[PDB]
Amino acid sequence: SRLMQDPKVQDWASIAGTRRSLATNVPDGGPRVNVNLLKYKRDADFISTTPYDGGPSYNAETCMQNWAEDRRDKHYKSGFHPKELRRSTRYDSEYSARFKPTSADYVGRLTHTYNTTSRFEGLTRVGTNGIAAPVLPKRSADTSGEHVFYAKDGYG
Amino acid sequence: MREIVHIQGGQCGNQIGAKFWEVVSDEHGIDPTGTYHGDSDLQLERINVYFNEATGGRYVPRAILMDLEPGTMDSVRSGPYGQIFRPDNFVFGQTGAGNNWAKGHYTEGAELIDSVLDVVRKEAESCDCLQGFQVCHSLGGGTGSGMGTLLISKIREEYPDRMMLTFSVVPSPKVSDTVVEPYNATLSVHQLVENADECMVLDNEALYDICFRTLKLTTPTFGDLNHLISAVMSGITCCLRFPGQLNADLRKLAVNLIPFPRLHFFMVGFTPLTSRGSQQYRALTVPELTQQMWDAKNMMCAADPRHGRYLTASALFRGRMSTKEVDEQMLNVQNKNSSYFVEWIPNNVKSSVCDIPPKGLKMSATFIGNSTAIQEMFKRVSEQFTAMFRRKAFLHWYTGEGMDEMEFTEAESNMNDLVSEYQQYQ
Amino acid sequence: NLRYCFISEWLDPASGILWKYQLFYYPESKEVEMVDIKNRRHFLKRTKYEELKPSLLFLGSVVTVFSRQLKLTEYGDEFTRNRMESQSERTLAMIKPDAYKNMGKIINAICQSGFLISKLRIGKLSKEEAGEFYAVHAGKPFVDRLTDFMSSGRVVAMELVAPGAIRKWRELIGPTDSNQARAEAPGSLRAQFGTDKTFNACHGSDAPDTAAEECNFWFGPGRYPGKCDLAAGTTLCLVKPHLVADGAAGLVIDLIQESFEVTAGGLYNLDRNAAAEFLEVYKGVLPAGDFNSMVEQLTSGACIALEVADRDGADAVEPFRQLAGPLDPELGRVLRPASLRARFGLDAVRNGVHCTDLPEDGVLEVNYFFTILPTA
Amino acid sequence: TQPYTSYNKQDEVPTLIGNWVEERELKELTGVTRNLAASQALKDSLGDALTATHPRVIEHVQAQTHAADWQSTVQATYRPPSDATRNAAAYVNTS
Amino acid sequence: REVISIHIGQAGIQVGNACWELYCLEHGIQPDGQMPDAFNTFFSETGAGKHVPRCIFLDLEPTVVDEVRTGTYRQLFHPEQLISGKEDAANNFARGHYTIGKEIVDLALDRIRKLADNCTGLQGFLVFNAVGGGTGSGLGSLLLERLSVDYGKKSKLGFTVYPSPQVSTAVVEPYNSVLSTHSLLEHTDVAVMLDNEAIYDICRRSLDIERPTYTNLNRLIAQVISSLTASLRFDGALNVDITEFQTNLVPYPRIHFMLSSYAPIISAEKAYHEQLSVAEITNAAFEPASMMVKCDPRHGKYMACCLMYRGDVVPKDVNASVATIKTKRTIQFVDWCPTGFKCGINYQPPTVVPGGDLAKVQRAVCMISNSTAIGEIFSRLDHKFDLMYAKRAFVHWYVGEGMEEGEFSEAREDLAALEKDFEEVGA
Amino acid sequence: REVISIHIGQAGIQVGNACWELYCLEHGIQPDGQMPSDKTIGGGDDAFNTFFSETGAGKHVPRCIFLDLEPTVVDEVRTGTYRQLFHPEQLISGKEDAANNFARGHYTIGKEIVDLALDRIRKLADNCTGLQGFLVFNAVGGGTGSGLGSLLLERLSVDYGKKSKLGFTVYPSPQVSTAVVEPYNSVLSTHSLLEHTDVAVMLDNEAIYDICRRSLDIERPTYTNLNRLIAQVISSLTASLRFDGALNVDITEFQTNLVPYPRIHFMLSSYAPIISAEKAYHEQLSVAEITNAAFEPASMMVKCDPRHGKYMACCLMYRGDVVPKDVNASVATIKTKRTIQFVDWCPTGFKCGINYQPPTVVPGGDLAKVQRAVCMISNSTAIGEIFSRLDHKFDLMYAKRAFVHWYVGEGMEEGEFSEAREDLAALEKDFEEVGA
Ligand SMILES: Nc1nc2c(ncn2[C@@H]2O[C@H](COP(=O)(O)OP(=O)(O)OP(=O)(O)O)[C@@H](O)[C@H]2O)c(=O)[nH]1
Ligand SMILES: Nc1nc2c(ncn2[C@@H]2O[C@H](COP(=O)(O)OP(=O)(O)OP(=O)(O)O)[C@@H](O)[C@H]2O)c(=O)[nH]1
Ligand SMILES: Nc1nc2c(ncn2[C@@H]2O[C@H](COP(=O)(O)OP(=O)(O)O)[C@@H](O)[C@H]2O)c(=O)[nH]1
Ligand SMILES: [Mg+2]
Ligand SMILES: [Mg+2]
Repeated sequence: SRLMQDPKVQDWASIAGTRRSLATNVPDGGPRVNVNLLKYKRDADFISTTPYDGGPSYNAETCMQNWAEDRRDKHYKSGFHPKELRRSTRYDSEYSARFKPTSADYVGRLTHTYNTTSRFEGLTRVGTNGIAAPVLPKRSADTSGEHVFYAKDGYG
Repeated sequence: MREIVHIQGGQCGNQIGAKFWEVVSDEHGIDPTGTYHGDSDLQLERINVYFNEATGGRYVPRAILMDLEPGTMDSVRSGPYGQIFRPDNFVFGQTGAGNNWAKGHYTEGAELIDSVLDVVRKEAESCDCLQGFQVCHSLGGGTGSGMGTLLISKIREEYPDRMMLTFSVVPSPKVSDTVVEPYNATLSVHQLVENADECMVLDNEALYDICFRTLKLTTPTFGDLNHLISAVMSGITCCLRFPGQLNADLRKLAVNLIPFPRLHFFMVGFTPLTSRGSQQYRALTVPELTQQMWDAKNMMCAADPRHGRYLTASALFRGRMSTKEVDEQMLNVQNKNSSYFVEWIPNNVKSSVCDIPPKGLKMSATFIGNSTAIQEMFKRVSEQFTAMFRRKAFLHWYTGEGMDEMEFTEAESNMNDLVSEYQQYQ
Repeated sequence: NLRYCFISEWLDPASGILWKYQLFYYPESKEVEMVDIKNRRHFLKRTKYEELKPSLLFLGSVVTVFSRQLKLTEYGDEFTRNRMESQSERTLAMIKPDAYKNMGKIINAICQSGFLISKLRIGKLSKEEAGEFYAVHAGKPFVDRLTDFMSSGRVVAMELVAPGAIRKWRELIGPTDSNQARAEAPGSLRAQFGTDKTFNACHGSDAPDTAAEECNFWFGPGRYPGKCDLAAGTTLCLVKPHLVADGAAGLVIDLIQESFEVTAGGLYNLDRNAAAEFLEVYKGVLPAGDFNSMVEQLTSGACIALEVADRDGADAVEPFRQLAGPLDPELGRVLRPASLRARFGLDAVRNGVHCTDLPEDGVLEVNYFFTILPTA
Repeated sequence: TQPYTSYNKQDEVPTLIGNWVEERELKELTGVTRNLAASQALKDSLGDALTATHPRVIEHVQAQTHAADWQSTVQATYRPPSDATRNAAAYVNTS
Repeated sequence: REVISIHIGQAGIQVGNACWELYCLEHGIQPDGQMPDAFNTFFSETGAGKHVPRCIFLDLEPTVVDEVRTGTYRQLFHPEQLISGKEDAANNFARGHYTIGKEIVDLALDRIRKLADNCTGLQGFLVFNAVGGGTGSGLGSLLLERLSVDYGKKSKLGFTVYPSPQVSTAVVEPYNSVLSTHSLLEHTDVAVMLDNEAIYDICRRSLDIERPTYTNLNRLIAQVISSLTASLRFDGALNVDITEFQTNLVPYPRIHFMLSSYAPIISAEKAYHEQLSVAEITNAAFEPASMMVKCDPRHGKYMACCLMYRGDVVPKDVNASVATIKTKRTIQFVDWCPTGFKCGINYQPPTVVPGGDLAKVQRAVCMISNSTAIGEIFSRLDHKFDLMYAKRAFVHWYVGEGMEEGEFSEAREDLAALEKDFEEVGA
Repeated sequence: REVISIHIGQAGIQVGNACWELYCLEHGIQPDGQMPSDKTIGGGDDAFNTFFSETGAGKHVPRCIFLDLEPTVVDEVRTGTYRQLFHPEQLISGKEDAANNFARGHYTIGKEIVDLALDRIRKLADNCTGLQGFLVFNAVGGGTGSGLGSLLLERLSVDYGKKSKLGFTVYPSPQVSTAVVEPYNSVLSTHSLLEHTDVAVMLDNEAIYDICRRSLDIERPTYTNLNRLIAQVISSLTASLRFDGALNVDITEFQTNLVPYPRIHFMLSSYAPIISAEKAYHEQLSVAEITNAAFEPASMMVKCDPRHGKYMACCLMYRGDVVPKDVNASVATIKTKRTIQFVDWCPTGFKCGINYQPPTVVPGGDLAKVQRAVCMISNSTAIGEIFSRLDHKFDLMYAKRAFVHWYVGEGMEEGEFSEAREDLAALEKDFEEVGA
């Protein structure tokens, strides 16, 4: 019943028959056991937006690796509100503070659209940290979104 | 399933067997009254190998007892675990041989071997799938060596396909019990090279020095030596009785250790062996078992392995273990002292693991070395045999019984041929 | 050199793996430490946290050290076991409908006198289960009338755990007579809020077994007796783990009962998943970080749920929300000092209480807390 | 090499000549030092064959594994999947 | 589509006991037999609410078999589908091939025939065994022969357990391995080696378990098998079947021996550590420190490789990684064959076992290549067979069972011929 | 990081009997060898691993061997309170004493006992993994601790060589002395103690007598009290390995920071605050005063005058509640003071060290529980005065060939006497040269 309270039992149902030894006690370790096998080199051109090498990619929140074409995609949700509608001190870029939408009417149009559709369009995909998980394609034919005939819906 | 029929000959065989059935009864958790009183269900599944259910859980052993003087039978039944042997397995003469190979092999054998053959047959067809026979006896005595060897010949004639292990003690010069030890040793080993499958040589001096050094007992009576030999026997047969990671039966050990049909005299060891006062120093890990296992002072025979070359070796491990550490330890002990192993065989060491340690232990091992240093022991006997035969000492008590001189010449020639072959492969 | 060693498991949300950590608390240095059972490696050097309260562990709670909500599942050492089991003693301390009108005062008296309310419920029993309770006195006509009286009002049934709990509690009760205790020791509760020998208010238990079966009846493995609930016009109020830890629950229950009538109540831990689902209204409403902090604060320990009603019977959400004051604890304090979030609300995520803000969802939230949470 | 035991003839090891240390350890464990015959002879016909001989030859009080702990490796490694609770860290079901 | 698996020997059924644990866990089958259509390739549905595997365990010692019969999976296995002889073959090819085989294999194939008849869309057979022993090598080869004469055209994927060069458990495994391979050549269609030293080095290096037993080996071998069967079991973007190994990896009917690899071999703490991506695991599947057979492909030239992918795999990335591999000059391909890759993708990620040391990975790669380092392996075993045979060691055991020295000499010259073939191909 | 300790002689194993008592109560180990069943040892607690190896489950055997020829003190240990701590195969014991005879202990009985010592220390080092070094305990005045102690050091140096050997020796005091030929034994020990050990710390007896007389105000001490505070010094110097500090040092540091020349390795030790239970309540013990207290000769472990010498280097262990600001301020004040002076050619002469765990008390002991403590290990030329003092009384007895016939009766000659005498003379010249 007391599996972790007393060690001899720990030995008893350890598979090997003995419990893991202390770090200092183990004869071989450290620099030898390093799993550096999962290593690669990313060849990056001076202005390449996205990597074709096949290395891992940063999230769309981070501004790198073809972030622009992604931020500007239709099935992409950001856990935080856009800069144009933000309101406080604390993390105002100098440019952002001085350059704000001049016309209150324009702000009104902006806020109507944003609130009705994009603010709560998706919320399940939002994780605990607030960083939306990328939609993961399932099935051979699954298409993320329309790319060729882009103007599927017109006039709004 | 696979069935081991135990045979005990003479005084040494009867007392060793008495301790052996004590240990086996211990490890299967049966009380000396004959009923099961263990707790784990790992034990009820493999008692058919060593016992038979009679009625009401009365598990009686499948053993045959053989001697010629009622002193040994009384010592069998006077001790605990005495009244579990079947009264019909007390097959037993009345006159006594007394250190005479001729008496034990031609006169007393003539009217005792038929009745014990009736008993061994009955106890053989009583079970279904024989694994083989396991016999424990001596070589110096008369009623053990001669009678037992005649039985070995008779059973290897009738059942030629079953395995056969012989645990036989051999004489020693500094500890020499009887006077005609060479006259009995030579004739018995001459018959064992032709009939027994594999012989695991024991001796008293090596056991004696073991209780000196490793156990640090003050007075090692026979009960201690008998328990050590019995511990080795259980360590051998552990594979059939308990599940393991790599099971290794008796035939599996014979093919991994016998490269040539006459080349089958092993030496044995057992680990761990530490004193009562030092049970706490040691941890139970593979290196600490192995440094003791390959120690020359842990051999149960008086043949220094450092004075020859190992041909093959085998290790039977018991207890939950890590096979990686088991094998890398075997590889290290094979590579470090590489000169002591034969050259034309790679991987001299067979290993095996079973998951149940002997009761009172955590992790044990049993070593069986088929070395070439055993010719030292046989030369130790042959020079004494030639010294006696040179002037026909004590010969007439053999000649007057039917035996002639060419028997002695045949025994000496064969033993000399055998030690020549060991010297060849060294 | 003192250790209190517990076994406490933590499941990282990211890997979804639950491992057991050995958690040592040194009460002399107000210091904490923990090691990993599986890999036999240190997890904390032996850092001095002193954030935690040596009253807050008690083998049940969730301790928070470096943003790891880890709950203590088992007693690590026999020495710790003995020392703690010597402290923890089970008692039932239900109140009677007479002083129910001032339960918060009584509960504040309890928490200040030194106790731990491990379980709490508020319900009114019908006569059948009323007779189920007090069953061992089925023959007495005195008790045969008590088993009817007790089923009239709204009864608080609450457990208490403390060293010498039975003794200390039965003492603070005072003898079955109210008036002679008023004459002897007015500080005793039954003397402070007692009418007659039959209209006492501060019932408790007297023997360990006769407390075991009574707590089993009230709390039980899966029992929910005499549920008292209202349909509409009544709002919710969540007394957060902060105030139940610092015992201030007594200071707020009476503070709200003076103006409103509590209808139901209960103290029950709640899971992250369950806690997060309950605040779904606030996901798109608040920034992600602050909503996360709120949900984890709500799942950071025990919490009390008062089902606040109104006197007139018109509506509760509007007046009670003003009673709570501004959501910010600090902003409310400067211009709304009468609100309770200003009175004992600590900080932004550590505010005092939680109150529903849309009159549409009052019934939704209360019926969630009082039907769907217990039956799941 | 050779033990020297001319003292402590009686079933007690007061003096420290010879190998008193393992003799003393054995005395606490079985109550009989050297041969079981000597103790009976002092206590006082019968011989000395009847000896316990387990705790003298092979036994390790600390590392003894009770038959309750006897389990084959396959049993100890293929636990029922649904309720396995012999491991510290396991991926918990998290619907 | 259905596939049946047979397990021979002490190693065969212990690996199978890990493999069928993984299958039950992957399709969510309780160990008593019922769920709380993709399973149809392994578990048949009997009656209502009951699944019974398409497998046979067989051995000549009844110990480990009825050890399974009293294990955790008692109701799951068919009582009859566990064949058990009464006595061992004891590291003896002739004993395992002529004495007991003649009475065990008839019942075995009379059982596998009605397994196949209850099946409908049989893909082929898939056999696990070890050649170093007597039970697995002897009647494993005998059953392989008699399955070939019965069905033949059905492929037979063989996952064998060879002896490692220095780490070794027996003595006569040279003889048993040699006499096994003479039939492993002409009857197995695709043979995959599974050493023991290489996996020990993997378990001590990657998963850093310092005292590894056979179970850990059996668990990650099960991972490999389930990874290369995942294509038939689940739907993926680019599915491959059992007939593909036959075609895309066997350029000549006598060269079918594969080096295997699996990535990522990562414990529960290093998954948090490392950012698993397709490029580095495709790289990591090629270093010798991640192959399941102890040999160095730097000494040889690849002929053809196959790569199963499980989990979140986008084809642009796998194509890019293998492009960087082809342009990398550390490893070299043979020119006889220019386009020597084959990919395959399945959607589901590999599962974990409670108590396993492998963490829940997002994506995994199983590489099955062909090379000439295998030709180096057979020579390394050939030399130590010659050392022993020159002195006529251990021969009397086999001859006593009934064989001669002719089968020794012809199996020796057979392996010599195969040595000449790998030398000619590698050119 | 592990270090093992060998105890050679009557004095050594009595010091060890006090030292290992201190260690087990520092780690909360009951004398039977295992922790109290009530509390549970931390799963990943390797603090005790540096000395104690955990064999199996719930047992800790020290990494040390007591060895001597006379069996009286050894089997006293075997029957004492710590029977269960050392089980009896490490406690090596001879059959007859060397009896204050260096030749008899280095040639006659050493040849029988040293091989057993070596092949036991071999398997102890084989159980060991990250061996830092050895540390030996002996009093060079006697015969056993001197003679075979020198032989054991010689064969250890030829076995490992590169590993450091901390030699805590006990030199004979000038006026207080219980032996007669200990001058002879001391010169013959030094002839090998020079070229074998790397770091050798002197502990005199009269100095410790004066410490317990003055500070601990014990008018009459026995050897129990002396060995008790010696154990305090050893434990204070190894606490940097056993317990994590803010600024820790290992065994190899004294090898570098303290030994400027490969022959000048003799370190005066001292300790503070050596204070009783009453002086403690009355007097506050902060860092500045204990740093001062560590430098007067009234608290040193060797009866010598550091004012007559110039410091080559110093090292300061601080245990307990010590922040680095005020140890920094204190060594600043010491460096600016002119009552003591460092040797001119080395400007930086300090080696500070801070450890968190304070020193503990022993039950029945006389030292009270202090919040902090200081162990000073220095190097000066006063030792060069000490060796001359021993050299004088060696030459006085050698001038009449007194007691020489015992050594020659054992098998030695006059050559080793003359060469040891000139060896100490060359040693004297080297201290006088370096001090300039
Ligand atoms: N990797 C791995 N190898 C195993 C396992 N079990 C057995 N083996 C290998 O099998 C080889 C010996 O053959 P065994 O399986 O033990 O026995 P066998 O093949 O059935 O032949 P017999 O002993 O005659 O019954 C050993 O060298 C092991 O390497 C296992 O569970 N995992
Ligand atoms: N510090 C300390 N020194 C001691 C103690 N006992 C003896 N000594 C010193 O040891 C010196 C003599 O050597 P001993 O230790 O008594 O005996 P030995 O070194 O074993 O040499 P033998 O007597 O020949 O065996 C004396 O000058 C004492 O100063 C002790 O308990 N503590
Ligand atoms: N170890 C051991 N050896 C024994 C025992 N009984 C006899 N022997 C040995 O057997 C040899 C004599 O055997 P013996 O009794 O004459 O055989 P038998 O007369 O034919 O039965 C002697 O060298 C003894 O050392 C025993 O119980 N234990
Ligand atoms: Mg097998
Ligand atoms: Mg002395």
